Amino acid sequence: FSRQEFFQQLLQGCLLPTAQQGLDQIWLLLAICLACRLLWRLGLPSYLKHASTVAGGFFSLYHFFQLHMVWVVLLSLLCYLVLFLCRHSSHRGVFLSVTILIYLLMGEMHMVDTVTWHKMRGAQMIVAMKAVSLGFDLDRGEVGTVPSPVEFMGYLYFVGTIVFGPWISFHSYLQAVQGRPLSARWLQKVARSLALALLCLVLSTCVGPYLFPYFIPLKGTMVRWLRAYESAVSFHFSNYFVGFLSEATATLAGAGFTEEKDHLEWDLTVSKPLNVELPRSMVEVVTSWNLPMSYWLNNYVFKNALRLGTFSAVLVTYAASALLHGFSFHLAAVLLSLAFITYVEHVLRKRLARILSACVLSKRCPPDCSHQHRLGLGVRALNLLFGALAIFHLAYLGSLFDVYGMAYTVHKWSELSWASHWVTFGCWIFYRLIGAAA
Ligand SMILES: CCCCCCCCCCC(CCCCCCCCCC)(CO[C@@H]1O[C@H](CO)[C@@H](O[C@H]2O[C@H](CO)[C@@H](O)[C@H](O)[C@H]2O)[C@H](O)[C@H]1O)CO[C@@H]1O[C@H](CO)[C@@H](O[C@H]2O[C@H](CO)[C@@H](O)[C@H](O)[C@H]2O)[C@H](O)[C@H]1O
Ligand SMILES: Cc1cc(-c2ccc(CC(=O)Nc3ccc(-c4cccnc4)cc3)cc2)ccn1
Ligand SMILES: [Zn+2]
Repeated sequence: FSRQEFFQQLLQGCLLPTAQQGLDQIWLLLAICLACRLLWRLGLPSYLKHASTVAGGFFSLYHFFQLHMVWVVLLSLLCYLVLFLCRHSSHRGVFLSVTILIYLLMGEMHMVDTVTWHKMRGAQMIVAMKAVSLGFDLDRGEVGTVPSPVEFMGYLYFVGTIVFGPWISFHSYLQAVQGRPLSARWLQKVARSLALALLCLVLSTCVGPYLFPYFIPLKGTMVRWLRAYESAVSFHFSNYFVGFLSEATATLAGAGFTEEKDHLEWDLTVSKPLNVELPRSMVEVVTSWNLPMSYWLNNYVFKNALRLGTFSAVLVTYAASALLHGFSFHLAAVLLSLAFITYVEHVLRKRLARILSACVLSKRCPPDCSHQHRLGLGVRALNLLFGALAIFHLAYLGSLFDVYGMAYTVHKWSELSWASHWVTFGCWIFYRLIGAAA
């Protein structure tokens, strides 16, 4: 159909169906999160709160993954067994990371059904991240004592962070357990997150795939890049939907607050869509994609891998991220390319900023920075060029996620003539050249 028929049938075709579907598969999880929030304000003892969220996590996992949930349950039991066996060692994070590596690699080895494994990659990822983070926090001394079984199981089965939930620290979980007075700000945060989630879902399913044929008036290279861009933007809005839904669930369960200067702010942010859609740098894109995940990776993989060098630690962090999302060849290729893209662009922007004394770093400079040129036309032009390069990289990497192993990835990146890899290689060559010239 043409644009006229498409916009005649849009509302009853893809707005209301997608919205209804997305709402009808989250309403029970939202109800359990609200029940957990109301139950945790009753002044119950802490162990009863942990047991209640364990039961809620079991029921939510059963609701979304049927009988298959056993793999997440066995992972939680195995994680507690490993944590208890090495509870007096200073390498709890080492043992937990090794056992997570074994478990995930066993699942990737197809010992478990492909559909079953792929179904709950997210929940399993969050459980693994929580266990590894608690082990490393016990190692570094951020968590004082080894938790009791009910506290650990409640942390793993926190109903606000069980299905699509953002990784939260053990201290953040315990703060949620304490509970905060139900305020207007809290409810506004939940409502805003839910509205943004539904908007992003609608955009991902309706606007995204049909962006260029209808919405924008605008098999040559241009056509291919347009299809790549719309597949990327649709994938981005799907991620944003998951992020905002996770914010809504976590806030609605009572987590995601910051008690700063005796002033409570419900400001849990999982994804920053504006910093990806309108990107300054690819580093910013990667960070803003999933702030809890990026912080977890940087804190618990990057800092522990610094003995191998900066670049090797970046590769280890991206490989751990690839394993956490499940080994699919397109996503593994995207993350392996993202390691090179982010590292090359970061070091090139640092070198450019140092040589030109300009605010062209991968992030915004603080108000007190030594760069001579801060708001000039050349600085704005260079930042715009790097943002256009970031959009180009986003379309290239997101072309793999249209709605598939080595051949599909090679074909899709050859239809784009391997353009982003050539741009990354040229940027690295430029980096080396400018450094050599000094
Ligand atoms: C496929 C990639 C993943 C592989 C995972 C399995 C392998 C195990 C990795 C465990 C890992 C996490 C990083 C990866 C996380 C992965 C998460 C996975 C999530 C799901 C995907 C733990 O990291 C270590 O944790 C220790 C405990 O926290 C900590 O120790 C300290 O702090 C404690 C206070 O915090 C305190 O109490 C404790 O006393 C302290 O000592 C270390 O500082 C930290 O490096 C990395 O292991 C470390 O790696 C190092 C160089 O990489 C390696 O050093 C080597 O260096 C030279 C060689 O170049 C060589 O010359 C050295 O001789 C050799 O020593 C370490 O030996 C190894 O231990
Ligand atoms: C197709 C596509 C995908 C994506 C995309 C997918 C997944 C992710 C999750 C992820 O791996 N995050 C991450 C976070 C932090 C680090 C890091 C490295 C070194 C030091 N400290 C931290 C590394 C990786 C991100 C983006 C974006 C745009 N198009
Ligand atoms: Zn500056």
